[PDB]
Amino acid sequence: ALLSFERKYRVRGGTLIGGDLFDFWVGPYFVGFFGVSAIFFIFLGVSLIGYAASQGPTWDPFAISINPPDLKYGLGAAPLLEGGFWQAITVCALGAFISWMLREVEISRKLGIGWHVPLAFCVPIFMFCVLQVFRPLLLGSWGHAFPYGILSHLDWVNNFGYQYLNWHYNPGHMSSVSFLFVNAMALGLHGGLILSVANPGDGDKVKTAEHENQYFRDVVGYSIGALSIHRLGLFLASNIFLTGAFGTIASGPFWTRGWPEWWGWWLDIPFWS
Amino acid sequence: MYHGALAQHLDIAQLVWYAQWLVIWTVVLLYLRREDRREGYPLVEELPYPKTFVLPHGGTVTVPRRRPETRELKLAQTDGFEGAPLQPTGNPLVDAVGPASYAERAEVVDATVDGKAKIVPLRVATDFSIAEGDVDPRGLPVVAADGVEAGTVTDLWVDRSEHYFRYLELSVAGSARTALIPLGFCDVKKDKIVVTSILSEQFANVPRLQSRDQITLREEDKVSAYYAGGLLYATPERAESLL
Amino acid sequence: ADYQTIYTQIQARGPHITVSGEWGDNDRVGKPFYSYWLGKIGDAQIGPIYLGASGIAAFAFGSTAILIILFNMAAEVHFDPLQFFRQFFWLGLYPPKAQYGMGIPPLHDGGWWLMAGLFMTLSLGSWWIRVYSRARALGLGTHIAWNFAAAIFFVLCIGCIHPTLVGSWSEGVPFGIWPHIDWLTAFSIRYGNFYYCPWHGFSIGFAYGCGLLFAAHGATILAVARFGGDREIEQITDRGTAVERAALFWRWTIGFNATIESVHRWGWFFSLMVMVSASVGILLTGTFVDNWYLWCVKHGAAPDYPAYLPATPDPASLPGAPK
Amino acid sequence: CFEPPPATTTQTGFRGLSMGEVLHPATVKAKKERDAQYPPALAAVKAEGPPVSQVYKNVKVLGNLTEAEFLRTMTAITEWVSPQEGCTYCHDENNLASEAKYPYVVARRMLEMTRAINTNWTQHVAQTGVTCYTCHRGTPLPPYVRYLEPTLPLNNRETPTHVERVETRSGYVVRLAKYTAYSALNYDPFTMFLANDKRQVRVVPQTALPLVGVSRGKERRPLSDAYATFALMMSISDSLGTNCTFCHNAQTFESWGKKSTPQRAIAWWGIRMVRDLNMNYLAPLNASLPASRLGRQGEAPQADCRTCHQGVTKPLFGASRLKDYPELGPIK
Ligand code: BCL
Ligand code: BCL
Ligand code: BCL
Ligand SMILES: C/C=C1/c2cc3[nH]c4c(c3C)C(=O)[C@H](C(=O)OC)c4c3nc(cc4[nH]c(cc(n2)[C@@H]1C)c(C(C)=O)c4C)[C@@H](C)[C@@H]3CCC(=O)OC/C=C(\C)CCC[C@H](C)CCC[C@H](C)CCCC(C)C
Ligand SMILES: CC(C)=CCC/C(C)=C/CC/C(C)=C/CC/C(C)=C/CC/C(C)=C/CC/C(C)=C/CC/C(C)=C/CC1=C(C)C(=O)c2ccccc2C1=O
Ligand code: HEC
Ligand code: HEC
Ligand code: HEC
Ligand SMILES: CC(C)=CCC/C(C)=C/C=C\C(C)=C\C=C\C(C)=C\C=C/C=C(C)/C=C/C=C(\C)CC/C=C(\C)CCCC(C)C
Repeated sequence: ALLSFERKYRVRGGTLIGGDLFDFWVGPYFVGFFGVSAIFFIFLGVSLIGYAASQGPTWDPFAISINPPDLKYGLGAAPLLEGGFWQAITVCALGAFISWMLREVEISRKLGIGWHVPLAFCVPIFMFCVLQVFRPLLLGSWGHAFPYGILSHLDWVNNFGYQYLNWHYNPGHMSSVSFLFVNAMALGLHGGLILSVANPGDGDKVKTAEHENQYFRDVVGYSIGALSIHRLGLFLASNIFLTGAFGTIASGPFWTRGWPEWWGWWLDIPFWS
Repeated sequence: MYHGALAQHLDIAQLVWYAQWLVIWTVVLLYLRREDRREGYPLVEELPYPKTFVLPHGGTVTVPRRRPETRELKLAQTDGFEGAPLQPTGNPLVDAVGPASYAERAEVVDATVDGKAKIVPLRVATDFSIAEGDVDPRGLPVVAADGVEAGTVTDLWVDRSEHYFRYLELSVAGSARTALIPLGFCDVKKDKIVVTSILSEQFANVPRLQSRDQITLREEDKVSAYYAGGLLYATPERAESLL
Repeated sequence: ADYQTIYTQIQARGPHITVSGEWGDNDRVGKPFYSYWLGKIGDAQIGPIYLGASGIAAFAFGSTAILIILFNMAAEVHFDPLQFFRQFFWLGLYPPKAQYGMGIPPLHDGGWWLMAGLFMTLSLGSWWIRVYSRARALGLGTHIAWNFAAAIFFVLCIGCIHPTLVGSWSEGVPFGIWPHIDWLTAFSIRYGNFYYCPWHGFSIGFAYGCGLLFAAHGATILAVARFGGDREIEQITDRGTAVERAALFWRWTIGFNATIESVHRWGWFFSLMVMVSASVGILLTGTFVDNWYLWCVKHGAAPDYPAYLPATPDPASLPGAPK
Repeated sequence: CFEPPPATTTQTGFRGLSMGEVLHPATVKAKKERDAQYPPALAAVKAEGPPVSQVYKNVKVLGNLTEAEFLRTMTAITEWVSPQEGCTYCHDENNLASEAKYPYVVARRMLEMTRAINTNWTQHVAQTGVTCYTCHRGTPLPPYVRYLEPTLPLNNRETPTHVERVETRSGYVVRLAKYTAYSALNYDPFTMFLANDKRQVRVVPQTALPLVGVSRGKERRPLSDAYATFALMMSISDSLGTNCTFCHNAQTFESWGKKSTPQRAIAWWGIRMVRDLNMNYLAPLNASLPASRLGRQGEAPQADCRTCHQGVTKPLFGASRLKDYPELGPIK
């Protein structure tokens, strides 16, 4: 049940709320107050999805879809089958996410480590809210949010982009993509480096922190450092959504034309027009 | 006729889809998840055959470790339930339980690529210094969580392999000794080093080094763990609910 | 809070270290210098850099490609400097617009594009030798080289392998900021919506997956920096409490965990698979699938929706409609 | 750089597809005011009398009108085309039957064009229709025309910069860009698709797998065609002041039925109409218009979607004079 080095860490404490009440483990999983609330929201969310899905025309995983209301319902309530289920599931999603995050904070505290991971987890939660809450509020209707379905949510992303003619020219998108690319590249470099040092091949000696920095100084004339690559990695990943958010929320509320035309601020300066 | 068409209503893209899923799950479940089990197994209270590393400075290691000795835990179970938390039977910082826990790392000095001691004070590393513009903490007071002066900084310990300071060394006030503190537990100001992890009195029991001018991997673990334990155990309120 | 995880409070300075490689020690060039501000969020030392024949070859081949591209761009604005600088994003070097199949196209309609591509490919190959040989010179595994190889391979797929398989250089990617962007849409449209290509989805999951993993891994190491978790090679060979706590944070959260070594295998794998997935998708595109949406429709996967506005018959199918 | 909220949004597809219009009220306001300049219908006149085919000497198209009805049409035409110049734009002041001025002969052909549009192309213009005003907007030269090469500004009432001038070769990429909603697509969709019926706008297969005999080497269309189609569609989008989801569910551009809006079918008829106008009425006018009206390849100015629509999905937001001038069509 326990890892070979686990027992000494299994002490009480580190909770935000509850005290000893929920301070226990179920198998490997820690519980805590937010474990209880997480399970609650998950159970409620999954139940609603099942009930809503049974009312639809298919049980095929790719084809099932739970969609928001028509635009005309605005920010109000909608009939259960005409967007109400979507509204409830959204609430459950947010509750589960925030619960999950806070649980991680309790686990960090118990372990005597920093809260870096739950803080990092606030980023994707934040982006979800930009898509499903903040942008729809600014546009005035929940119906602008994306639907819950494996293939259907892709169709939303697709049409949304084309509403602005060519979404590739969206400047917040350009930043978002750049960070997606550079992060995935940096993970490959970093992962590859650490493995290359610990697995030199044949029966050769494991190499060193000195070798790490020499490799990258040789290849590119600079090595960022062992700790620093972990700060950088977190920064690059986070900025996929931190910068992306600007391009998403701008589209509609602050810009209604196609994105290429936005670049007229540069192209149409009188002196070189 | 169509390119990629096969017998039945079957086509080549379709076949590659099953192959793709097969490869991915084979790698994940039959390799990556087995590599995940090289530490912490077998569990107590599927495994790969052992991996052996040839060390850079002589000797080898095969993981996971089997230690010739094991430590006696000053912990009491809070209940008979399988998943119940444990409870310290003494002083958890000195007894090293919970977030005060340290690992049985080798009692060997971490080495540079050329075989010298890696983590050393500047009194030994005389070719190293602090970068122009940054605070030199030597001679500054160390102020503990209770706002009491716990000691005075006497040296910095530098990692000679990465060029990175990792500990301050301070004379412990009224205890005729010096203790190391990881720089992560220091908030470096111009006139003081602020340490909120432990109270002033608790500096007295920081794990001591066997030699004054070097430190082993296990000693580094012991030292770091002590302050971490303070985050939960420095005062009685820290083990309780925040709200 | 751990202030060290934000920035280096006290920077150290030292004699610069040089680890000898099996060859090329004498081909390291430059006087290292130290940037205070860079030193706060990384190592302060910039330089020296290794030269070597393959690095040199890379610069020569690569600079040639770039020179061909830039010169053709400048011609597109009739060598007006002001307009070049203004219109830069819109300028480009295009693959053949006419169908000449696999015949080497005229210089004015695809030939310069093909030439720049040849030199770029030589540049990439040369840099790969550098990345591979440096590792061997320093007695390191070739993990980075093989990851790099997959990225190069993906580039070759969209650049010349797919064009060769469908038999037309017109399908290649143009050089240029907006023009290489424009190709993305043209290619997706032509082959029936790339959202319906499963390998596009695999690639995306892994690309998003690298985001997840570096956020999680980077954050985790910062969170155990207090115990020197950043010293990961010796944490592999001699488990410290840093990586015990790291493993347990994840075990207690998701019910299972990695090791400090194996998490890097996960990251390396995810990275690799963004490119391996993409490549296979491109190789199937045009060759054995002409419309990914209709391929999904064929296999019953595509979602369908009720009409909102009334269904619209294709007027091209109507009786007596013009051609 | 940016436009303030709130935004006008419509829904043109099933909820949760994000299909629909996204509009800026201030822009819509300006265009509504500009289009509201359409002169109201002239008052009705006496229905009884001889036909002008008897009364007048050189009436060829409107011969069946009474004198009153006919002169009403002359007044309307003048308002719509040459209000500042008056009757003598087209007429010899001292002989109204003379065709001595080039505008006269062009105008007759334009009467024929207009009647053809409202009779033969109701699949596009419906009961709204077009009058001279729809294109001309009160000037002899319509503000939005095309030549056989990209020109700027799109509105010919505006003064061009040096770089915008068609003679300045360094400005070509921008003249291309501003006709495709600022994209860098290196294709002129007007000459490629709208001047004539030579090219096929459709580029996506209607089969899942590649059909043998059309899918390898010189059997294939070049991918350029897919760029060129996209260029036409950026141009169409901008010329109607809309986006793709007004006509397509982007899920499948190439599909009709529930994947296209009624507007897409109307647009299809519009492309056929434009091609008829250009090939059969407008292009041949180069023989009748003076050198100073012709482009650098001797071409008469020609029509695209913008010519009528001028940034709005319906020209003049659907304003009509159809009932007021039956003599402009539909013709029995
Ligand atoms: C024609 C269509 C468009 C297009 C339309 C859009 C639109 C619209 C948007 C984007 C956005 C983005 N696009 Mg795009 N995009 C296009 C082309 C591209 C290309 C390319 C190669 O051409 C790339 C690389 C990208 C990449 C990207 C991303 C970097 C960016 C952010 C995605 C996101 O918000 O995820 C969000 C992910 C989440 C919110 C996940 C939340 C996860 C939560 C916290 C956890 C869930 C738990 C789970 C349910 C647990 C299950 C339990 C199991 C046990 C696991 N796009 C084309 C041009 N793109 C977004 C953006 O930022 O714009 C600037 C955006 O809004
Ligand atoms: C603005 C941008 C878009 C968007 C654009 C795209 C595009 C483009 C693509 C995807 C794809 C995916 N998206 Mg998405 N997606 C968005 C927001 C989400 C949200 C959310 C909570 O907001 C979720 C849960 C997902 C989930 C998914 C997966 C089904 C799939 C793979 C992602 C992946 O591996 O990530 C990294 C995470 C991991 C590797 C860990 C494993 C995570 C597993 C796979 C999640 C399964 C969730 C499943 C749907 C069940 C839901 C919960 C049920 C109640 C049980 N998307 C936003 C709205 N998404 C890809 C696909 O193949 O679509 C089918 C794809 O190509
Ligand atoms: C309208 C347009 C389309 C679209 C069209 C395409 C097309 C076409 C392709 C993709 C591909 C992909 N798309 Mg897409 N994509 C769209 C929407 C999305 C969305 C979204 C949220 O909507 C997402 C997340 C994505 C995501 C992705 C990527 C994950 C994926 C791989 C590309 C990549 O990583 O290249 C980034 C990495 C590289 C380019 C590698 C470069 C490596 C080399 C070694 C670097 C050399 C640098 C050197 C110094 C340069 C020298 C040059 C000099 C001249 C000498 N797409 C929409 C639907 N997308 C690719 C794919 O997977 O196809 C199956 C692909 O071919
Ligand atoms: C830049 C930031 C990056 C980032 C970062 C981090 N990511 C983290 C952490 C960090 C730091 C963790 O700490 C945490 C974790 O534990 O690591 C394993 C986590 C996690 N990342 C997951 C998914 C994930 N990350 C995505 C994106 C990024 N991650 C970006 C790139 C995406 C994309 C791209 O789609 C996905 C799908 C889960 C595996 C996990 C949450 C489990 C959970 O919170 O449990 C609680 C919630 C549940 C168990 C399910 C709730 C059911 C609801 C009520 C009903 C469903 C409704 C739903 C809306 C339907 C949608 C269907 C439709 C779309 C088809
Ligand atoms: C039964 C019940 C109701 C119990 C109640 C208690 C409770 C709250 C239970 C939770 C039940 C739930 C909801 C479980 C679901 C958990 C989830 C979300 C599982 C999804 C697994 C997925 C998809 C993970 C994606 C990330 C991924 C590919 C991980 C594989 C690689 C790993 C394991 C990375 C994690 C990892 C990282 C990132 C390190 O840096 C690190 C450093 C040093 C040592 C170890 C590690 C380590 O393990
Ligand atoms: C073009 C822009 C015109 C303007 C402005 C006016 N007229 Fe016109 N007129 C025009 C044409 C092309 C024709 C011939 C049409 C046909 O049916 O064959 C005419 C014809 C007349 C006539 C008939 C004269 C005859 O042939 O005997 C008259 C009397 C006439 N026009 C009068 C007229 C007046 C009074 C105008 C302004 C006040 C006017 N026209 C403007 C073309 C154009
Ligand atoms: C577009 C859809 C049009 C409609 C409907 C009508 N006209 Fe037109 N006209 C149009 C173009 C693109 C052009 C060529 C540009 C030009 O000005 O030469 C024309 C031309 C004429 C002219 C000649 C103008 C000149 O250059 O001196 C005249 C006199 C004219 N058009 C008159 C006219 C009338 C009377 C119409 C309806 C009754 C009419 N036009 C319809 C475009 C379009
Ligand atoms: C009508 C109001 C439309 C708008 C706005 C846009 N499009 Fe369109 N598109 C439309 C029609 C009538 C046609 C068919 C032309 C024909 O001759 O039948 C098209 C065609 C396309 C295609 C090609 C379809 C094919 O089968 O090959 C694509 C890929 C396409 N359109 C895309 C598209 C985009 C991206 C748009 C906005 C940015 C867009 N179209 C606008 C009608 C209309
Ligand atoms: C000053 C600084 C330091 C550098 C400047 C960088 C610079 C200004 C570059 C030039 C302008 C820019 C930014 C251009 C950008 C271009 C971009 C992003 C292009 C992107 C992708 C292009 C691709 C993938 C092209 C691929 C081409 C290929 C794979 C070709 C392959 C060819 C062959 C195999 C030829 C063999 C056949 C033989 C018979 C000829």
